[PDB]
Amino acid sequence: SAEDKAAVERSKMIDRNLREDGEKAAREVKLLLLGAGESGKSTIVKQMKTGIVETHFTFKDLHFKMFDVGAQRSERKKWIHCFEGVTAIIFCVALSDYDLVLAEDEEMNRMHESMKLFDSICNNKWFTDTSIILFLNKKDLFEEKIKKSPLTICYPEYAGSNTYEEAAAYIQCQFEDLNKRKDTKEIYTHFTCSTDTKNVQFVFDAVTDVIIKNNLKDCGLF
Amino acid sequence: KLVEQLKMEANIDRIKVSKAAADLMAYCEAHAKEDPLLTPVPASENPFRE
Amino acid sequence: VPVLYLLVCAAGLGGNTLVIYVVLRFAKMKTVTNIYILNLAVADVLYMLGLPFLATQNAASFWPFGPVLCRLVMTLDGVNQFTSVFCLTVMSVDRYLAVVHPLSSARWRRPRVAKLASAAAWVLSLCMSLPLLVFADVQEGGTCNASWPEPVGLWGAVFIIYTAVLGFFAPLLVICLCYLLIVVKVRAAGVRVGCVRRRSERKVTRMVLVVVLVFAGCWLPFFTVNIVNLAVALPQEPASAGLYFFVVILSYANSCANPVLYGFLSDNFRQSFQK
Amino acid sequence: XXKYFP
Amino acid sequence: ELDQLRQEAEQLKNQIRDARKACADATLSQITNNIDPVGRIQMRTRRTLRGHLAKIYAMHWGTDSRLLVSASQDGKLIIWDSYTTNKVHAIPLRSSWVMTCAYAPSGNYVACGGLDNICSIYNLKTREGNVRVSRELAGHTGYLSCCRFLDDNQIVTSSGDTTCALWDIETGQQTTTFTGHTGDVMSLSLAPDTRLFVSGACDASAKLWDVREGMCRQTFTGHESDINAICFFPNGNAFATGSDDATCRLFDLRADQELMTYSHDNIICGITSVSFSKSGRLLLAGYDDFNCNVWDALKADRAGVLAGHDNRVSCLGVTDDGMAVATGSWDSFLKIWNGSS
Amino acid sequence: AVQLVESGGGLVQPGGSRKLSCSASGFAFSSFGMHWVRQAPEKGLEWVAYISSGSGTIYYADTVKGRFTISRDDPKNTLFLQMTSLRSEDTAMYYCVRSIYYYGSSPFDFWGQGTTLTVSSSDIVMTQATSSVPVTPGESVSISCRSSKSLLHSNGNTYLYWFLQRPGQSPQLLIYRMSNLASGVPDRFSGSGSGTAFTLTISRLEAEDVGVYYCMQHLEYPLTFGAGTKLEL
Repeated sequence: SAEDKAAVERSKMIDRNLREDGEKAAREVKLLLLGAGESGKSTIVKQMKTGIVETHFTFKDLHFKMFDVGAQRSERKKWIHCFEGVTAIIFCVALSDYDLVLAEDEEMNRMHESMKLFDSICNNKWFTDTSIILFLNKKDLFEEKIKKSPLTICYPEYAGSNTYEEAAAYIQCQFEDLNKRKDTKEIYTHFTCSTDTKNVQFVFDAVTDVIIKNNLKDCGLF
Repeated sequence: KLVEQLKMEANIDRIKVSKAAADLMAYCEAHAKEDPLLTPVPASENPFRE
Repeated sequence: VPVLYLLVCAAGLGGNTLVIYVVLRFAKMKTVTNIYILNLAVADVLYMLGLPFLATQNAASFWPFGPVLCRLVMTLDGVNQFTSVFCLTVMSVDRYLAVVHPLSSARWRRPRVAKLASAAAWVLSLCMSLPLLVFADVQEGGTCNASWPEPVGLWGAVFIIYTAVLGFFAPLLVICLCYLLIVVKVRAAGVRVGCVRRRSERKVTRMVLVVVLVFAGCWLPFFTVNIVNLAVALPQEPASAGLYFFVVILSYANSCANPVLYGFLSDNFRQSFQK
Repeated sequence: XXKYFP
Repeated sequence: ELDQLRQEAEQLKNQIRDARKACADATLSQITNNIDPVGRIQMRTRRTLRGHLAKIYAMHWGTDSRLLVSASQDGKLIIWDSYTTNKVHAIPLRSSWVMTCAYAPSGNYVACGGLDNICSIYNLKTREGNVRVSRELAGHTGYLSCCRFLDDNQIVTSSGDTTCALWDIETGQQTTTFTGHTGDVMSLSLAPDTRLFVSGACDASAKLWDVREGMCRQTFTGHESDINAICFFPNGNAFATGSDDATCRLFDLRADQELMTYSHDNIICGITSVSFSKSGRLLLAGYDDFNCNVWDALKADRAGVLAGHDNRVSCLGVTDDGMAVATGSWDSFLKIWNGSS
Repeated sequence: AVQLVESGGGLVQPGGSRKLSCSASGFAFSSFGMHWVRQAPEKGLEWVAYISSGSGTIYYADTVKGRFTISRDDPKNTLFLQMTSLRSEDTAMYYCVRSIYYYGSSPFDFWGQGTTLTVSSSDIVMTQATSSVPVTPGESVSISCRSSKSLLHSNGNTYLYWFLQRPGQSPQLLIYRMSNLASGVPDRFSGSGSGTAFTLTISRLEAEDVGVYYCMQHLEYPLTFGAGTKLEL
């Protein structure tokens, strides 16, 4: 009938507009943000501009989409797989939280919790090939925090250099080598500083790297 | 209290599943031909003749 | 030698058919890379189909008395020989659209557009094969050799030079070395700012360099001999015939190595190659 | 020349 | 005090466990032997509703058994004319994080539910030429996990927080709140009589509720891991739950016992979605092993497979008349299956 | 708020040309298929042209083929109909009617106010002998029409469209598809039939229910109208 032909034309119009939207959506880069508490996830959602905050901070011809999700005080098993398709995971760890034990939980200097979180995040079946950016959230205050108390009650195996070189050579290496699948995925690392744009330039470089790598796996040559 | 008043609220009729299998026994005829999956439907009534 | 040629032709046909089945018969379609792989595989396997016909070189002319000599075989074979390189060039073009300009790919790449480019390559395939079919002179001496039944000093030379233009000039010298631009850009910018380890160099080189090298090495002699003897004609000795005996096999080398290397050696299609 | 001997 | 409460809880636990086991012998496998076991459904893909470009999380059919709604991660909500594979409507969504969805009884409000913790309701048969959002049901702390429809004005939604809620669409305020769970509530289904609704949670336990009052009728346990898919029997006094422990358990509304545990050794992956056929005989469960599965409810045997999906099958639903089944999946294809013979 | 107003009509010297502009507001015309319907004075309606949703399908009147052209523009949200070489017989009441085409939609629901055009000095056919039935308000009124061929399509929809034209007003859809009531219409109207045999039923007649009834066919490409029953005071 002339009715069914018009219905088919409308369906084809929906097909065209929807494919345009999907191809546009495709250009949007996604970044799931998983810092812990006291991790300056704020310092990151602030200078680069219930349930979730899908911050769109598209700044340099890249359709950035950072999902800051820290308000979900719920099990992470049944909503982290929703981020299977994601360019990179922006993990934030507070370096200064290396001597402050949890008052109620009696944790291990608030670092074995972060280490367990990083192990859980970097080894999911849904994050085998997803690169992880790591942000040393409180590196600036860690120099002062190490001048009065050292890293020995937690990790006596550390060498010790009385400077932030020791911090880079004691716990940063531990975070890097914690990646079990050292071939499939790469663990980018950076020091979360008060720089105007370096804190986001490192992110942009990691996105462009993961993007190229993914394109090389798209044309069947990688 | 909160769990004490909610741990037992099923006092209607305790019955045996073996005796209550009549539900499925009669449902075998309640929906016998209406559902095309169990009973092979003729292709004339099939709305998805590709 | 005929047994080895038949074995090589059968192996190439089987490999191309396997590539097509994993790409087309496995429903692994609706992707521009899959469509291009399917087109190249079909072109290569169809091109291969003419090799067993010429495999039995026992007399001057083949057993078919005309319907096969110049009507079909020496037309479809040439058409495929052109269209396989015409698919390799668009493979490099699609690579450039993906890795280098992903910001407009799906706007300039769609399954409809992929089918359009495939049909365009398959239709320019007969553009050069028309002299091999319309101007084909069925020669009682030899399997089939047409050029122009008239003045070949110019007509045959013009055909050969335009064949070289359509086989090496653009499709190799532009498209196939456009592959080097991808590795150059990666080596320059993709890794330097991001990380320190050069894990994105050896693997990509062991793809781009090997493809370029194999294609040029197994595709150059066929036209270098046809250009050298155009002016400095090669004298007729059994050594020349023996050299030409394996050159056609090395020409077939391109179409038997393309299905395994262009679309099977990479892990992306190797994942679906099983089952 | 072509796919044969000259 | 606390010790006395613990003793009472333990005593109550013994009573309910003994009551569940007091159903005579009730050897299910021994007595469930009928002459109609499905051998192989072998449903073929009648239509492929291609067009989604992301993982498909939920699909719901229509009262007419012809229009179906589908939600995917692309922030798109599509109403398909499954009869001729036509996109009747394509509603863009504010949140691209749908986990569940539905169709109003009048198929005029296809409100869905997502991690933004709000069901935005979408009016279909409006006077204007486009489908627009009517009211958003805000007031949830956890992620919305099963957002359903009782009528044009009453919607009950499952949230990530250990509480479900019944709402009034006209006012937008929770007329009721059902808070009995302990962990992440993942799914929720409405009975045909629309008087009781059963919701499953990550605490490996499922609880019914009364819509009018707001008190859980009764609880059921037995699962070894967290539930992610629940659905009501067409009868209305039963339900089956699909958890991550790679099994499906059927629980009657009254009896607290388990009718059957649908599982196989070869499957080491849990069930993502569960739906039912109009006969109460074809339990279709969308597993994580990249293909759907078809389970009979009587013999507790795998009476059918639907191996047409490239990626993990995440949602499926059967029509009101049993005509079709539209199993969505993470491969972005809605395969509409119908048996042929 | 839906408001279809027409403009660009009135008296034009013979042999001239005019553009019929239909202004749309209160609804998303970009998703709607627009039609043009004529109406000769003291006679029935007639089809001018039609554009589908997205301009991918067009049609024209057999008596106005080529002569009349129809063009829509969604940005500006208005519809145009350009006609050239206006003959003497090209004098009728022109209506702009919307229609959305999808499953279970309501085509030909809202008709425009209409504009008149005057000048100076195969397909389905209707067989309706009766065109003036004096019926007093209060009791049942049954209207019927005749169609050339069968209406039952394999889709199962008999595309018969009823309309009521109030004195000094615009036509209104009563029962689209011969069986389904339209929006904003009292339930007393009803319509049923099987293929070529059908009728329109009204339980009670009101003072405002007076008016001439009409029937429309949508099975084939041409949508032929006819002179339906007229109700007198």
